[PDB]
Amino acid sequence: SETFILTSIELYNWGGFQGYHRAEIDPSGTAVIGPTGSGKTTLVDALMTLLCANPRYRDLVSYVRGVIARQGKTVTAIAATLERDGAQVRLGAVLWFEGTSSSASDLKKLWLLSESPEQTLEHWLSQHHAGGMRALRQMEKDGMGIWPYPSKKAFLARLRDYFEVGENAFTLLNRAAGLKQLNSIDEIFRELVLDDRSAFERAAEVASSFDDLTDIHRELETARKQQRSLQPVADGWERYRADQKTELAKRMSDALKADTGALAEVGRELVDVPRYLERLRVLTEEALPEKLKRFLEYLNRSSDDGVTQLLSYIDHEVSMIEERLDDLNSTMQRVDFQPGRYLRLVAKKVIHESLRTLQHAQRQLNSARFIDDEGESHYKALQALVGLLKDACEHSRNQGAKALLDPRFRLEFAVSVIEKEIIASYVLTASLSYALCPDGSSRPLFGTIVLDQSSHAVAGRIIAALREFGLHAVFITPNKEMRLLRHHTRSAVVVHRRGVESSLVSLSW
Amino acid sequence: AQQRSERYVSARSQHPAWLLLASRRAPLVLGCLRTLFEEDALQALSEMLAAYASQATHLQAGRELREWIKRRLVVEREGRIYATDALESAIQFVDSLDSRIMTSTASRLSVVQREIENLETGLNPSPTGRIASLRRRIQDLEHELARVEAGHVDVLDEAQAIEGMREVYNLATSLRADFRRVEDSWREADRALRHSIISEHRGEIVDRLLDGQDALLNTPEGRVFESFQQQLRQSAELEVMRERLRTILRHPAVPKALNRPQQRELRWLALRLVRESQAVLQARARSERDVRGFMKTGLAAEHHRVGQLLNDFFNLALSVDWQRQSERRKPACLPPVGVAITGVPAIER
Repeated sequence: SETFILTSIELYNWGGFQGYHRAEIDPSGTAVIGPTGSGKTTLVDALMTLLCANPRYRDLVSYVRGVIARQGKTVTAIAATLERDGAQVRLGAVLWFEGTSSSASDLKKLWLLSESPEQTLEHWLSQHHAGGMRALRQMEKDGMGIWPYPSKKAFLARLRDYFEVGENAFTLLNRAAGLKQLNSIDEIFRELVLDDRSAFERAAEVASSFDDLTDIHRELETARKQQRSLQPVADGWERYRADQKTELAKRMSDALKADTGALAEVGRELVDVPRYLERLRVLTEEALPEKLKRFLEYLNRSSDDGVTQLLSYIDHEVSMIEERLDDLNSTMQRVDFQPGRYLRLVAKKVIHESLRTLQHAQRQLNSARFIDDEGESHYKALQALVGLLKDACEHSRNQGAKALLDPRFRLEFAVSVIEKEIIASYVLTASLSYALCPDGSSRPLFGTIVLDQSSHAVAGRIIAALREFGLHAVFITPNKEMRLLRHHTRSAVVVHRRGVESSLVSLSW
Repeated sequence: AQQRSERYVSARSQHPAWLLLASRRAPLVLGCLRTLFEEDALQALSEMLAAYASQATHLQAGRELREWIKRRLVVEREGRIYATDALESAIQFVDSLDSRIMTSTASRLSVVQREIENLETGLNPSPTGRIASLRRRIQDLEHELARVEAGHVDVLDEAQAIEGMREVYNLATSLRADFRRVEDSWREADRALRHSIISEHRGEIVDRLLDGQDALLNTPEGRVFESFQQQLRQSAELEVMRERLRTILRHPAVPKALNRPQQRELRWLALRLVRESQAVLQARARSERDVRGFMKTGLAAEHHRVGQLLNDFFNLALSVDWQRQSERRKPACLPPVGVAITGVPAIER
C-alpha cells in the first residue's frame, strides 16, 4: 500500500565475505538459517550499521579488514533496498583504507541515500576506483536522485526525516534484534523498551559547583574572624586615649596571629596603632560587603539553577514515562490476546529508604529558606542534600542509588489480562508498532523488523500479531526449528562457511 | 572570555534591573512607576493594568508589587515605597533609546584635553614646573588679548554653538546620577550593623557604640557625597554659574539645540541641585536616629533566643503526621494570655 519493505541486502568485502554477495527477501517472510558462527550475525550487523549511530555488535575496522584477511589498501561497500507500490529507496555505505595504517582515524567513509534506479553498488565502486573521493561527491552534480553524506549524524537526521519516525525508533529496533532470552516483565520493560535517560552526569556538575561555593564561604568566614580579632585593638586605643600598654600589645599580638598577610611587618609600638585601625576600616566598609554579596549570589544561583532543577527533571521524566505507558495501553486495545481479552499495563511507584531520606532533606531545604541568618542555615541545609547526591553518584551500581537518579527504576510495571513468552512478544511488538508510526497515523512507513528466538502454538500467535500490526519480519534461527518456519516463512537464506569464507544462497521452500 | 558568560548569566539571574526589563509586563510597570516618582501605588498599578488586558487584576497587582519588593527593585520602609538605583538605571536605559546626544564630537575632545592638562599639572609637586606652566598660560592669554585688541573677536558658528549647547546640557545633567546610590549604600550598612549586633547579643558592644558620639554608617560613597555637597555650598560660584546659564539660554540658536523640557532642566539647575542634596542628609540623620533607637531598646538577645527556639520547633514539626485530623486537633501546651473575663450573666438585673 504505502509502506516500504526490505527487498535485498548486498555486500562487498564485508567481514568474512569475499567479493560480491547478494541476499533476497520475500514480501511475506524469510529465515536466515545456517550453522552458528558462519556469518548469520554479520549480515544483520551490516544491516544495523546503516540505521543507528552506535550499534550493539566489535567495530567497523574489524569488519573492513575481516578479522586478518585483507591488509593494506582496501575497499568495502554495503547496501540495502526498500520498495513499495511504485517507489524505491536505497541506503548504502562505502568505506576504504588507503594503506596499512589500520587505525580508527585512517578509515574513510561515505554514506549514500538514493532513489534513482541508476545508482547501484557497482556504480559506486567504479566511481571510487576511478576517482577516489572526488568522484563519489561529484555524482551529486550530474544526477538528481542521489544524496551523499560524509557524516553519519546528518545522514541519520535525513533518514529519520524521510520515514516520519521519532529519534529512538531505530535504537529500539536494534535492541530487539538480538535479544537472547525473554526475561521478567519488569526487566524487559526497563531494559528493552524505555530509553536510558539517567541523570548521573548532572550530579557531578552540581557537586563541583557546591565545592566551588565552599571556597567563597571559607573566605567569608576568614574575613569575619579577622574583623572580630581586630575590633578589641580599636577598643583598647579608645581606652588608652582616656599601664594599659601591655593589654594593647597583647591585643595587637592576637590580631597579628589571625592575619594572613595584610599586617605583614608591624610592631607593638604606639606608632603602628593607626595602621591596625586602617586595616579594620578596610574590613568593615570594602571587603566584607563584597564577599557577602558574592557569597549570597553564588548560594542563590546554586540552590535554584542547581539541585532544584534536577529533581524536577526526574519527576518530569517519570510523568512522560506514565503518559507513554498510557498511549501504549491505548494501542494494545486493538488486538485479542485471548478471545475477547486484551492486555493492559499498570505502573506503580516504589518506595525506598534512600528516597525517603532524599525527600526529607528536600523538605528541610525548602523550610530553611525562610530564616534570616544571612544564608548560613540555607547553606547548611543544602550541604546535606548535596552530600546525599554525592553518595548516590559515587556507587552507581546499586538498587538504592539507581532508585534516585534513574527514572526507570522509580516504577514497577504489571500486566493485566483485562505465557511469559507470549506476553513478552506482545509487549515488544506493540512497542515496535507504536515507535514506527507517524503521529496521527496507524500505517508504518518503515515495515521490516528483525527477530530472534517454543511449540507451534507458541509461535502461531506471534505471526498473527505481526500481521495485525502490519509489520514485515525477518527471523534468525539455527538449524533446529526448520519445521514451523516452513509453514509461515516462504523463503530462506542459507550461509555456507568453507575455511575463512562464507557464501549466501537464497531459495524458496 | 569564559568567565564573562558566567558573569552575564549571574547578572541575568540576580540583578533587579535586568529582571525588570525581561519581565512580561515591563513597559506598563515602568511607565506607572516613573509617573509615580514624579496602597496608592497598588491602586494606580491596578488602574493602569485594567485597560491593558489585550496580550483578578488586583490580586496579580499585589503579587507583582510584592515580587518587586522582594527583589529589592523598590524598598518599603514603614508604609511607604521608595525608589532604588536599579529602577533609575532601567529608566535611563529605556528612555535613551529615542534620543541620545553624541559624545564623539570636537567639543568633547577639547574638554578632555583641557581636563587632562589640568589634572597632570595638579599632580606635579615641583615648583619650577608650576612656574613654567603659569608663565606659558599667561603669555598665551596675553597673545590672545593682543590679537583681540586689533579687532579679531571670534564667535562660534551656528553648528558649533548647537554642539556646545548640547554638550553642556549632557555634562550638566549627569550631576544627579548617584543620589539614590548613596542611600542604597547606607541602607545595607544599617542592615549589616543590626545583624552584627543581634548575632554578637553582647551588651558591651552596644554600650560602647551608644557612648561614643562618632557617627556610624560610614561608606565609600558617603565620603564622596560629602565632598561634593561641601563644594556645592559655595554660593559665590553658584550665583555666577546661574547667571551664565541665564545668559546662555537667551540665544537665537537655543530652539534648534534643545526642546522645552531640556531648557527647563537647564533653567533651574542650581536650585534643584541644592534642594535634592539637602534631602539626603536628612535621610542619613533619620537612619542614624533609628539605629540608635533600636540599640537603646535592648531586645536583641530576646530576638536571638526566640529565633533559635523557633528554628528548633520548625525542625521538630517535620516529623509529625499532618495528614490526620486527629493530630491536627490535638491540644497543645500554651498558657492563656490576655484573658478576657466572661460577661456576667446578670444581663438585666
